[PDB]
Amino acid sequence: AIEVKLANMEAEINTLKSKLELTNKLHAFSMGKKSGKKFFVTNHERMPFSKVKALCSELRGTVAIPRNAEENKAIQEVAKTSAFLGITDEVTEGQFMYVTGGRLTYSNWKKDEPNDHGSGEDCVTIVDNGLWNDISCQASHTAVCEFPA
Amino acid sequence: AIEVKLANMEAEINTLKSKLELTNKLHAFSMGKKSGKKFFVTNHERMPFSKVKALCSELRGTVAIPRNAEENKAIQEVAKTSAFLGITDEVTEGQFMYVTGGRLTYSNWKKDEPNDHGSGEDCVTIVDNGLWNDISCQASHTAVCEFPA
Amino acid sequence: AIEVKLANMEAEINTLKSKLELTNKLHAFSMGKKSGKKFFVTNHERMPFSKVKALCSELRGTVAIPRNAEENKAIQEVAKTSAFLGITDEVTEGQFMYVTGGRLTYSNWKKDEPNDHGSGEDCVTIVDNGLWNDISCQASHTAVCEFPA
Ligand SMILES: [Ca+2]
Ligand SMILES: [Ca+2]
Ligand SMILES: [Ca+2]
Ligand SMILES: [Ca+2]
Ligand SMILES: [Ca+2]
Ligand SMILES: [Ca+2]
Ligand SMILES: [Ca+2]
Ligand SMILES: [Ca+2]
Ligand SMILES: [Ca+2]
Ligand SMILES: [Ca+2]
Ligand SMILES: [Cl-]
Ligand SMILES: [Cl-]
Ligand SMILES: [Cl-]
Repeated sequence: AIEVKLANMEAEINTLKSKLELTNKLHAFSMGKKSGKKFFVTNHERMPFSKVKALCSELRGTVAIPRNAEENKAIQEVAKTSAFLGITDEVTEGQFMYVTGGRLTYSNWKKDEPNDHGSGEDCVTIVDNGLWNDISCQASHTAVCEFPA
Repeated sequence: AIEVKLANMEAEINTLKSKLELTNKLHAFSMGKKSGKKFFVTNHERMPFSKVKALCSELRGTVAIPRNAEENKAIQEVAKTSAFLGITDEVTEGQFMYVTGGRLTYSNWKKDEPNDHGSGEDCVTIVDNGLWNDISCQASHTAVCEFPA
Repeated sequence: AIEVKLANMEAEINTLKSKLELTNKLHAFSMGKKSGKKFFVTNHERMPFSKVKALCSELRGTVAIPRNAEENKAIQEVAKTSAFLGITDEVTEGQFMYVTGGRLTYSNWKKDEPNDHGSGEDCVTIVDNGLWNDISCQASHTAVCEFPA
């Protein structure tokens, strides 16, 4: 009996695991996730970069990163307003790197940017028309997380 | 080995508890929940107050309750139209109480409200400009639920 | 130990099943599902009919099918643009059938439609009028899935 009860419970667990994965898929679909594309989402809350990283990380996601023009637009329509991107030049000034590793490939800088203005700007925000501006990491901007395709 | 399978089941169950919690957090984030703030949700359906209470309760939430101006604005944005609040003077005419207990403190009544008009009005709806009006609990207004910060 | 732990895990599993069901109810509510009404959802992506079917099937739903004028309007409101319906005459030209099975009990064809125009049209799209037009199953239109009341 015990071996049988255990086997039956293992079957229930597998079913429940599939049901939760279905829940995640239906949720992403309902929130706009496109086939074969990363899922971008925001709660429309503005906060310093460190908080955005902690928040996305707590959801098992990462701060949104545009790898190409298409993703840059996708992020732009989700945010609506100025939002941090998962990019910083904290290591070597002028050398922007993804918070998940690697050198910046695609970029969409606004004219005269990046200018590492004032006391310094090592974070990046996507703003009007999807263009980018480097800004202080301590400034508050919209939190946008990304989840894998 | 019976005990080995049992220990794996325990790990499978704890992994699922953690993943469901992550799924709940992501959904709340996607629906606009701000850090440290309770969040509001609606399906935009209009119904009598008793139905709204029953629906929210079943979801382990309560009819939305504005505790201050920020929350009042957040509920107004979510609702988009007249919606019941978790406030009534059903128990003792004239004394509004939160559905979850306690006397009403912060309020945002329209001029000349509440007035327990006619045969009586024991419920409350947030309306235009976000101001409040006491209304019949039998009237149908938008169902808006709140969930804990 | 063994038998007590086993009985506890059965309760842990049932608790998780109840919690997941609640999570699903909350997600549907936030998605706009109305009491006793089936609900339609979209990620706003446009794709060929075969991909819409594969996508909704994977989410355990079906391609949206209006059964009366109310549901037809509801699908029209969710899609916002042209969207495939779960109706085709792929099996026998001229005979439209629900993907779930059977002959139509309701239709809202635009004048002189369906006409299997040009190279052929075996799928159906609800347009920006609520009216229907048969169109190529290979053309890309908005994916709208349906889930039970
Ligand atoms: Ca620097
Ligand atoms: Ca810099
Ligand atoms: Ca700058
Ligand atoms: Ca009274
Ligand atoms: Ca009077
Ligand atoms: Ca009263
Ligand atoms: Ca009144
Ligand atoms: Ca044909
Ligand atoms: Ca045809
Ligand atoms: Ca046609
Ligand atoms: Cl900085
Ligand atoms: Cl009343
Ligand atoms: Cl076709």
